[PDB]
Amino acid sequence: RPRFSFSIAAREGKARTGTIEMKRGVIRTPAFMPVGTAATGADIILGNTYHLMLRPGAERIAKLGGLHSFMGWDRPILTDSGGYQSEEGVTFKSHLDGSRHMLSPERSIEIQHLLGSDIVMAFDECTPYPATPSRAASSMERSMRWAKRSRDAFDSRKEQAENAALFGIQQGSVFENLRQQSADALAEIGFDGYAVGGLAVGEGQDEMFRVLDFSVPMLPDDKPHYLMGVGKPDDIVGAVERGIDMFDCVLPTRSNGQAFTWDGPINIRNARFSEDLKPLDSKWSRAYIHHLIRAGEILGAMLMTEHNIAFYQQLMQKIRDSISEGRFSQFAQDFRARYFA
Amino acid sequence: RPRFSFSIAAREGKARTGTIEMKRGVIRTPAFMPVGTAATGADIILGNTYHLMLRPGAERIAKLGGLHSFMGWDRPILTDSGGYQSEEGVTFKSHLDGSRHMLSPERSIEIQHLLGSDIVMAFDECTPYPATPSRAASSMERSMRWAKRSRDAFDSRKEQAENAALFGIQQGSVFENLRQQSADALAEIGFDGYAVGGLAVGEGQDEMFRVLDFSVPMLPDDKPHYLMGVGKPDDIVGAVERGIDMFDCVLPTRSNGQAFTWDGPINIRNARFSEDLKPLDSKWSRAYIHHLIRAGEILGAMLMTEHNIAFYQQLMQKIRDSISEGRFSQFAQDFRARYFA
Ligand SMILES: [Zn+2]
Ligand SMILES: [Zn+2]
Repeated sequence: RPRFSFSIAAREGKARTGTIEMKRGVIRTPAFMPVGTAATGADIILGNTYHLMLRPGAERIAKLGGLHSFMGWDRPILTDSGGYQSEEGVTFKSHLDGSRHMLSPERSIEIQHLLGSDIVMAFDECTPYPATPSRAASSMERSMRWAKRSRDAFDSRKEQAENAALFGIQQGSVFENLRQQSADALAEIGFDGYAVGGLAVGEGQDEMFRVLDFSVPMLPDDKPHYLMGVGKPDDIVGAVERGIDMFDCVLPTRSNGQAFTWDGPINIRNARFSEDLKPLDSKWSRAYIHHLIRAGEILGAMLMTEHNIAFYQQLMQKIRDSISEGRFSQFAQDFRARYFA
Repeated sequence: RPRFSFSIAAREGKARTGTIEMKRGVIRTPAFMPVGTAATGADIILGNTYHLMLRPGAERIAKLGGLHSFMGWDRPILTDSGGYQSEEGVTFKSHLDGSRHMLSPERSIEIQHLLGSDIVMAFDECTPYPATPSRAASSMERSMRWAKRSRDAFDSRKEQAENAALFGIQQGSVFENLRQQSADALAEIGFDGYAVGGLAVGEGQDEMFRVLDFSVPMLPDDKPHYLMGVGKPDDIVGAVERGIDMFDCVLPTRSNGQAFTWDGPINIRNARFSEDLKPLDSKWSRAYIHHLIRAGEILGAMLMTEHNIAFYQQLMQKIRDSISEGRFSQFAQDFRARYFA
């Protein structure tokens, strides 16, 4: 396999389905990327850089052979840049041990190099919401300067440049002109993939979709589009309808008794499930999972998490199949009707 | 298969290895019986009657099809009697909902009937330690009267009498004459198996082994011997050396970062494991499990629990094989030398 190749196999409206080929495997898109520590299907997993920086540290991970060996996962891994202050970067103190840490585009790339990830994120600034036009512009402009520094740091590390891929992150808050300037700057630098940053930060689904409507077409069509921090199943479907190819979200693993189902989210702890013999996956019964989680049994939490990860992967498979078959619009309509019934 | 048949295949000293045949499966002995809710090898699992009485209640379990259907386990299940006050039984209030509950030999047998378990424990009184001779005698005498009531209640339930088995529980604290009276009373009533009760209640290993030395030979040789509440791996080995066939213990599942290994227990949270690439099972590394548990990841707890359950089952397999091969004394010596090194 090549270091990085993205190929679009089929399209319906703005939606696309295809593959990213990398040295460690093929990623089918649209893709959901689960947190790698969530459970023992997914073509790529996430490593949480911020956490790994603090425990056990990137140098220790490298000493143990890198994240692939450490976690027992031989397929692609994506890491964030750690930033989610000055022009140089950000400084912060660790609550775990008081140790001092600085983070900059250069240090972020080096941390991700030591972790050994396959998809490396440029170091950006996620602009808070809401933001004034002036503050969104200033933040986006800094992120673009940091994207160039990330590009140069990545290219100066031969093993990384030859074996990994680098994604740039579009910013600009909710402002069309700033999103355009950001897309132009990123395309001029040149990246393997393009993330839509700065969303899922409190703006709500209608506003997020509005921003995606104009923002995704500004990115290079022939490269993957990654919507960071999204999301709920209905967010994913609507974002695919708007041209997004890749997703990450803490929700399936964070979801406390919450299970995702084709009939919407449910809280399995609710007493209405205490005698419900229907399987959670529409074959442990809802009643048994309810019992385990109400009893505080770790098995219940593990089964819930596995159910949610599996639900998300079944959702992505149905999305990919329906786009490839030219019935994604109908799938999206049927999905929403049942999920929100 | 018959309702209940115990056959001894081989012996070494007081140690025995063999099989219990029941309608739902064969149990190889010496056997370790894990808690059924601990994870998704074991020939029999435990159902915790006291917990199930309170949530969701025995009647609700029966409405859901019994414990086998509820838990997805089609092999044998053992339940305790729930008692672990008057001559009639015990009264208590539920902390979960304030509901009132009484427990008696008759009600305990009926609860275990509703749960559908295959091995039913007689309803006894576990005498606290230490106990004076008079109090141990009074408690044991009550337990023997309750054992007869348990026998009669079990026999009056046709489905239970024809398909399940009933174990009696020897009491008598640390006193040889009371242990003898208890064994005689239980054998006169007649049970399918005999438990040694009243141990692992604070007396310490030397005293427990001392009591087992005289107590186990008092039970019928041709029936299984179940040591309740035991125990650590070294407790199991020494109890097998004294004629015990069956074990239950919350330790593998309770063990918080503790892993059982052939080199003794270890606490995987200790910093000395942060860079230790040796597998936990002497193939997740100790370093990765350490990381998961220090990060609070449920995956780490699940992997620890699965490791401990597997360790216990490997221990029991080695015990069974060594008795069958006539090398159990050597195994016990080698086990202790390495476990305590
Ligand atoms: Zn499922
Ligand atoms: Zn192991």
